[PDB]
Amino acid sequence: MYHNSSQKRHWTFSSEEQLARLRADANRKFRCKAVANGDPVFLEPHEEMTLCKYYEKRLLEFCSVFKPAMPRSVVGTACMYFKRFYLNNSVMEYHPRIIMLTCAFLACKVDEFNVSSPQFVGNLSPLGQEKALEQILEYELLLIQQLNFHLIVHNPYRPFEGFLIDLKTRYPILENPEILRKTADDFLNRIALTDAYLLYTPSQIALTAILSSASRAGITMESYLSESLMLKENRTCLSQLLDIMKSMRNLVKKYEPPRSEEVAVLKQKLERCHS
Amino acid sequence: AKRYEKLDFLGEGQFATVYKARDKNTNQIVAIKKIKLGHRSEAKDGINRTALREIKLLQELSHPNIIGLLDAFGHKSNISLVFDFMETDLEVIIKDNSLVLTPSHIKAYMLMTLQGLEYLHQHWILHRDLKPNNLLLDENGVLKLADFGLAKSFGSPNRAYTHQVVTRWYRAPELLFGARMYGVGVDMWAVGCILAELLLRVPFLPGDSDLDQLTRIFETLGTPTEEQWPDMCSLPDYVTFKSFPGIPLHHIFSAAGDDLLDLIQGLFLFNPCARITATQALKMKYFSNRPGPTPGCQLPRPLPKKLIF
Amino acid sequence: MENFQKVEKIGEGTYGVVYKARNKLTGEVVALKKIRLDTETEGVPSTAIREISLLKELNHPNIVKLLDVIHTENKLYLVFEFLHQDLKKFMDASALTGIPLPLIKSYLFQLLQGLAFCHSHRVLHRDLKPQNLLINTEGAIKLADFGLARAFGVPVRTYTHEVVTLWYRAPEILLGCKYYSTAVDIWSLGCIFAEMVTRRALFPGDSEIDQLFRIFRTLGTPDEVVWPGVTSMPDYKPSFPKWARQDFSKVVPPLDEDGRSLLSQMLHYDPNKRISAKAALAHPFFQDVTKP
Amino acid sequence: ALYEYQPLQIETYGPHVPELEMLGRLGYLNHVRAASPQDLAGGYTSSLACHRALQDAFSGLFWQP
Amino acid sequence: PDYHEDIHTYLREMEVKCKPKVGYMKKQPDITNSMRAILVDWLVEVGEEYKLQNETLHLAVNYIDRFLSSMSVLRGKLQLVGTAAMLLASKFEEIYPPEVAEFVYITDDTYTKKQVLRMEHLVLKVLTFDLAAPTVNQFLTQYFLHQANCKVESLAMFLGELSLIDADPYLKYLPSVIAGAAFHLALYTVTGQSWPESLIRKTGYTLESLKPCLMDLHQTYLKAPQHAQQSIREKYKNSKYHGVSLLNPPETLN
Repeated sequence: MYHNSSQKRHWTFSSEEQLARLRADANRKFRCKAVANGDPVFLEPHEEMTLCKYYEKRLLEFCSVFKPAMPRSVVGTACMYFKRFYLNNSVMEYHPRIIMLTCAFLACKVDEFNVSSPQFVGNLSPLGQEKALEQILEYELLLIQQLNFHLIVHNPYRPFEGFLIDLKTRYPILENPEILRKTADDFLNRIALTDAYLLYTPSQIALTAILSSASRAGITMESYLSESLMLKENRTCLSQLLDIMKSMRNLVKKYEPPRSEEVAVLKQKLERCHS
Repeated sequence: AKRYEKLDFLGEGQFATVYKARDKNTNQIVAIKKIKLGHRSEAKDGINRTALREIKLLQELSHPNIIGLLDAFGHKSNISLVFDFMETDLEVIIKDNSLVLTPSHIKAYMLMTLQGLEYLHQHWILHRDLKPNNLLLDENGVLKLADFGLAKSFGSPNRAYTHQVVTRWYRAPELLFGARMYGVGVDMWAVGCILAELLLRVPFLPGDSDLDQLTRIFETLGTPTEEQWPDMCSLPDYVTFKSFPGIPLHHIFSAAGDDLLDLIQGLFLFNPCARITATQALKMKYFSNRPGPTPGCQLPRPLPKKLIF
Repeated sequence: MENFQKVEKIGEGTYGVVYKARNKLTGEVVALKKIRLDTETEGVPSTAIREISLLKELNHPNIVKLLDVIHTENKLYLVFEFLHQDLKKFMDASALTGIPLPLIKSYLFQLLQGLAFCHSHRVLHRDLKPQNLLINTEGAIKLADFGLARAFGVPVRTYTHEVVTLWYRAPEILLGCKYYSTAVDIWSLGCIFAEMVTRRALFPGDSEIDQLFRIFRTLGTPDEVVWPGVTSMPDYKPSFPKWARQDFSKVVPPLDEDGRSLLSQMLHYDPNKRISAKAALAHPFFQDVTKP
Repeated sequence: ALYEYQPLQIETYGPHVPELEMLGRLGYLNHVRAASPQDLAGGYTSSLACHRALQDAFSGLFWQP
Repeated sequence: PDYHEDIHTYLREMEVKCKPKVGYMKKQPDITNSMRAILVDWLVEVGEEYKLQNETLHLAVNYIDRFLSSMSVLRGKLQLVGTAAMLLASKFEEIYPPEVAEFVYITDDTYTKKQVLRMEHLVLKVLTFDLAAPTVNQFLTQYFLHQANCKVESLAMFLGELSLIDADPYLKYLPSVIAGAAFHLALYTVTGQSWPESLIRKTGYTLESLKPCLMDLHQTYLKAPQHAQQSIREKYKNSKYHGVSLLNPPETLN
């Protein structure tokens, strides 16, 4: 369960400033190591963040076309592994393509989505396929180590379903909660692009998506929080809940997708770095 | 890595090699399991799935009666898991005829097993591999469930369940009939079997095949009808058996009291929904009755002719 | 001991670690199985004793060669000729295109010759599965992994713990027969033949009961006519569902008439009526065999 | 010293979840997929899925890092 | 089966290579035939105690004979050799061998477990892992297919086991010849028939060729009640072996 999980204990950070500090530390550490081995080729932390965003989108598009069809939990786990791994490491030390392939491999193994190695590499020239399998096998344990052996990832999909059941049962003011589903799902996807997975609990994310979809439709469910969730007894908790949801919404608002030409330039820079 | 000094050998097997080591930082004795690569056919699977299962499940649990994963280092080829060092298990105590299992000892062992299991099932995890040699013990007489290599989370309607059943001596009848969806009953049945072992020092139902295991179960407890198992015939591997009458429970366990008999009957109910749960088992009058469980410190600790030429 | 240089670690089974290694004095690459005699409270494992003792006598082109045995106070080394991959990996790789029919016929011919040599030397392999059949680059296939092998100069009892995996288990074993015979190897070979032809396991059961029911669904539930004495077997139940045999025109579509007849003889319910290895070698299915 | 049962007291940092035995009483089971007879034979009920979904929905809702 | 003749031919070929050296007893400076007889009798008793098969006992005796044919052993280490041979035979033949602890216990802790393991290693080194030895039991099993009287089978097994006690007259005969002579003796005792023609064409053994071992086995049968070792007869007194030990040997053999 989430309330006593390793994700809550070690992988939920107070603010975006902590995340920026960790990523800057990883970048500076790699720069120091490279200069100790023996200047305009190193990537600034924001460029690394842009490259990580692009490769997360690439991993999403890889998982969407996977055969047999990947469940949503496996994709969420892989994306969380990607974010966690590059929180403490630098792209110029490990290529994000191999890293995201390894993240998907590890997620499939962890989430009990049984596929053999040949099936996994078939979703990618055969020679490149065996090379990719070799690199994935090489990087699996490094990825596990950089995750501190915290492998179970809690996703917002089951909390979303639970919220829908609760709304259908105890909220007759809303006629048919099912119409809230599709739009909310879209919002969830937007949440997955931002940094909110490392800052909020899955239940908070699911509730934010649901209430944002409801507000887009012109329905207000302030009573659902105040009455159904019994929050009128503790007004302070309701206040923090609204502030958390507003912070998530602002985080989605401020998100800027990677630009194609900038991504190409930075891809050339990173390829030179790994060369 | 390089912070452990191997200083013994504890056992080997198909999956892992266990030795006993020193932490060299806190100077505490630990147990290290090296995970073997298996057959050469399984040389391109990466890290073993059983090891990943154990790591991921044990990193999210913390209870006095569940084995603790202290560390999980690994060379890029071989991965090793570090657990607390436990001196024995329940199988050794059961098979050792020098020591006597008083009722208080049995109550203590059952109580710790059930407390660990209740904590486990509260987190939506099934052990699925309960047997006496998986209930470890230490010098202080603290029982801990171990060997989480078959454990899986339940509750989600996804049918990811792919066999991986316990040794057939403790397998629940619904698993012998091939159920794909199940709940806590599969653990509870095994608990009952373990209890029976503690009451007889021998395996309760020692079948040599799945059909023979079902035959032994139905001979000992009676062939279930549709009243006591409403949907039994819908299971994929269902086989019709003779209508065995069954042996009364007080005949099998002659020394057991009435409360113990009620607990055993609850643990061995054929209907998996009516079979008692760990929380319900802990509330039964057996545990709150006199005598109380033995304190952990007081638990017991383990032709011919010469030829002259 | 010092004559071999360990190239890499290939596998790690129940008792020994397998390395790919090189012979320094000759340069040939071998598979070195190391069993540490220390840490054993019983001495040499009985499986290793049986494997070495039986494999010393089995000198055939289609059986893996035990080149040398190095015995030390605390270690025991077995040297095998090295073959790069097994037939299971080959079938996985050659899926979606299919193994050519001449290659399948040649592989079955070689496997039958090896098994006949094993059986004429009163040896029961007991573990015939694709993972234990090793192929080389020259088009040859060899029986390997004689860890479960037994000599049947006297009849061999059946052990629950030591037995082939589910998919290639013979029905007499599934019904609880007391003694092994040579026909279990023939059943496994027939299952592997069908798997090679159709690119999937013939009987991919999940449990013992499921495997038995899959066999019954494909070949028909047996009775005392097709399999005399079946109703007296320990695990036979009168209430088994009575399915009807489906003709081999659909279980193995690509196979021809001779191949279907051979597969049907290999898949006989009655162990006594099941075809033998050499009688299978004399089948008209193998009139035109050539190694590709 | 006799044993006395004490329920597990794990803080969930969220709204209270109704007990499993009551789920069909308050009508939650009206909005989950019905269990097949095969599932009931195995011991799997729709109440399990409903309780799991509710517990995951209400877990850590009031928590702040 | 169609491999049955091939198996018999292979056994006939392999009994030559696994045949112990003849006359090794007088090359042993310490131990003699009487000590060997006591050891084999104790082995029979041990096999009874742990419910081992007769094939295991035959294999153990063969390993002892082969081991003593190239190594010299003090009279205090003979029982250790027997224990290691029995453990090796159990590992090769039994479905699961008894633990080494049971073996060291059955000799009232005369030797340590380490000694037993080291001597087992030494025996394996001496034999070069050649443990699949044809025995009298295997040839008797092969011959029994040409009959079907259970009393005859039990008596032939009893005579084959009796042939193990004495090393002086029987170590010069191959196991096939001993098995054939025992089968003939059992047939004559119970049914009164002779060596069947099918067995003559299968093995190539006539009555004349089996004659020497035949009179040796008959003399052994006659003097069995007075023999100092009796655990074999006590073994075959049970109804499981149809109680053929307390039968009446033929006073003449023609």
